[PDB]
Amino acid sequence: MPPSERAEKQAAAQQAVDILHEIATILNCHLDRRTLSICISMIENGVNPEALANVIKELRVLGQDPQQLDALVANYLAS
Amino acid sequence: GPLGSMQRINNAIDSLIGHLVPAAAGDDDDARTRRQAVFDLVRALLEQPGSNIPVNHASDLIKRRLISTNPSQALRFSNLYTRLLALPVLNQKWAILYLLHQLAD
Repeated sequence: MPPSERAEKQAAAQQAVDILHEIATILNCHLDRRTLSICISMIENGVNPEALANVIKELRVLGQDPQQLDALVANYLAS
Repeated sequence: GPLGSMQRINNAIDSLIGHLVPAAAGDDDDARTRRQAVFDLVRALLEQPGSNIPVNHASDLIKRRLISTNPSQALRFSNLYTRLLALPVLNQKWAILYLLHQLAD
């Protein structure tokens, strides 16, 4: 891929994040650009998007609920 | 599929865990044990088969959602969707929009 196309694709990637983050805001997804960009990367690498949405939901629960994080650890250690 | 991308996916998972689960982000033993437990959960979640998602499917779900929630920006979403489709980047636009629809609140 020649320099012009690489530069155009890098510029379009940035517009993609801008567009998708504005969509995410309209939908009230509570995603910041950092999390959105990570998700974009995983989805572009083949991750199932319904599973990734569950991942985001569960990580949010664990980050807000020390009871559930410690329960997760107890289940993990028991395996 | 994720075949051949396991390294880049796991690096992203590491980043997600540190960003979204602060108690799992530190350097002490307990935080690192929490990180491993969270990592194992994420891996299991991403293996789950999920539904038959069939594309205008996610965008149609988002539009019909936006007539109930928040009709003032339905047109704005439609213009954003059109712009996105024209970009010469991203091979899985349908799935990113599906992700947003699932997280919509």
